[PDB]
Amino acid sequence: ELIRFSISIPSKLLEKFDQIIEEIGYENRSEAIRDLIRDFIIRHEWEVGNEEVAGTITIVYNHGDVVKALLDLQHEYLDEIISSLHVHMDEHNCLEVIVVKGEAKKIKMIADKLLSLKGVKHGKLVMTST
Amino acid sequence: MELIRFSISIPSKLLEKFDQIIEEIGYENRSEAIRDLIRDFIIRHEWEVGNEEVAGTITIVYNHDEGDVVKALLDLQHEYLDEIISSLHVHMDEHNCLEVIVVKGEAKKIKMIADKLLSLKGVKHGKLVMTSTGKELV
Amino acid sequence: MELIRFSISIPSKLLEKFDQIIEEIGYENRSEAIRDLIRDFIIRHEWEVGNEEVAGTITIVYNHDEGDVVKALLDLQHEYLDEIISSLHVHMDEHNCLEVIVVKGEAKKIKMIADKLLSLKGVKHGKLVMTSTGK
Amino acid sequence: ELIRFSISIPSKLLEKFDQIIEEIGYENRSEAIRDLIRDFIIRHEWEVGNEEVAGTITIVYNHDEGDVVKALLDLQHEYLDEIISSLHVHMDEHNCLEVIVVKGEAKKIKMIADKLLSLKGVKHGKLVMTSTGKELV
Ligand SMILES: [Cl-]
Ligand SMILES: [Cl-]
Ligand SMILES: [Mg+2]
Ligand SMILES: [Mg+2]
Repeated sequence: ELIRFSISIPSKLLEKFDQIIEEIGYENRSEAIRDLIRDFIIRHEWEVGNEEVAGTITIVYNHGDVVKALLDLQHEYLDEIISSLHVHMDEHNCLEVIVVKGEAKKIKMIADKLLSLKGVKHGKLVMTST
Repeated sequence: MELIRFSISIPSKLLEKFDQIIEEIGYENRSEAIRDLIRDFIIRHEWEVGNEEVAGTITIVYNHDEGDVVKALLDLQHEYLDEIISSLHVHMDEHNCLEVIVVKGEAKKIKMIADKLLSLKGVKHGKLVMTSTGKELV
Repeated sequence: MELIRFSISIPSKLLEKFDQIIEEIGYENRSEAIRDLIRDFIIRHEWEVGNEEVAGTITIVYNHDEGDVVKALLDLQHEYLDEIISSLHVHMDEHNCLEVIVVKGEAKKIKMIADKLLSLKGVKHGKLVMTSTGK
Repeated sequence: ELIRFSISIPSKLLEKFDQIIEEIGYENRSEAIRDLIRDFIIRHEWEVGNEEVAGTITIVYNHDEGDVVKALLDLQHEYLDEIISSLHVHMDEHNCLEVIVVKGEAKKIKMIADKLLSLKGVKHGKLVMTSTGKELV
């Protein structure tokens, strides 16, 4: 069954979108958005409920105060955090990949704590139900 | 700016599962959620065609008995020697393995690395997360 | 300080260069220099005395094009995933790959795992940096 | 081609040495010291010839004491070329393990390691490297 409903997107965005998807080969906006929605579901299902999940927390930030804050938080979740990889990107940007495994609820907690940390510009999760 | 309204047709079953997740994520409504999906979609397509200078990570969770992800990676480490900065591997449990690689380079090549690694059989989940200058992270 | 005098046999070439270096560095004699070498050696291998908990790393160098050394390595690591926390793959050249394995566990088990890894064919070298946890 | 010579070593060290020698598997002192001398020569040569090397710096430390976190950031700035990446692992209440992937000139890699290791809070640590894969010291 198909459900029709309205949606409002900033004009400039809709134009780029319409252009991109016609090129790609989509028949219309709905076909293109159903695909975006299928991937979104696949990327975030892990959040529904509280099962054990594993994955990575990628974050970008720049330099000390935050670097010690990230460490201390890695100490708090000794059980869910396996290890973290730090790569010095450029001059005002550092890359941190944090490997985690545990109850989705604690992972969501660690995440919120990282993203809402002074110095952390962004953060993305690639997480899946183990 | 200017918010434009338009219709969409989506399978009910897909819409239900969608509503439940944006719910849990804390999205205001479907429009706000769909807007983000669209914006990220565009931002990645643009970095692609524009072959922008991106940095990031490629996460792969795969089946130990099925996937030969590591071998695949070691091969690529020679072609894209400049792109692949660091590789981390983790045996999570009896079935799941996690391979995360840090890449830096031109979007087209980096997307090439992702495409390959993600197509390997044995992969359960995986994604390329890249930024250009720390302004976006998709 | 009870000094014990004993003799050892070392190939001339090695000893010649050793004497040259020792002189430069500013050592007075071979005994002094060898004592230092023996001191660092004890520190690096103490963790093997007994069977307490240790943590540290196993660094190996191997040719991934040789047979299925990669699948063998991965299988052995998967088997001991309780002691293997994480691994880093560092590319050297088209054939040579350097991997560093982070581990934690009873010294005895770690020795066992390391012996296996180094025993694999395709693995050229291996080195361990270990220390007991706590103090 | 063997040269035989006499050496003077303090008694307690010799005991701990023989003790380590037995556990490890060496047949005799000569065979063990030969390996120590050879490894020493390989590291020294790489340094004076400031040759190119790849390797790792493993450091186990007390995160409640050491400034490691800081010393690393600082070093990750002056030598952002030789330092490829860093793996951090919180093992237990106290103990922290840091593994730094390095690649560059021996003298600089050596400086980086010496600075990080001579540090406070560091229980144990070592720079493990190879030039072309024929030797791992
Ligand atoms: Cl960006
Ligand atoms: Cl070498
Ligand atoms: Mg949330
Ligand atoms: Mg043995």
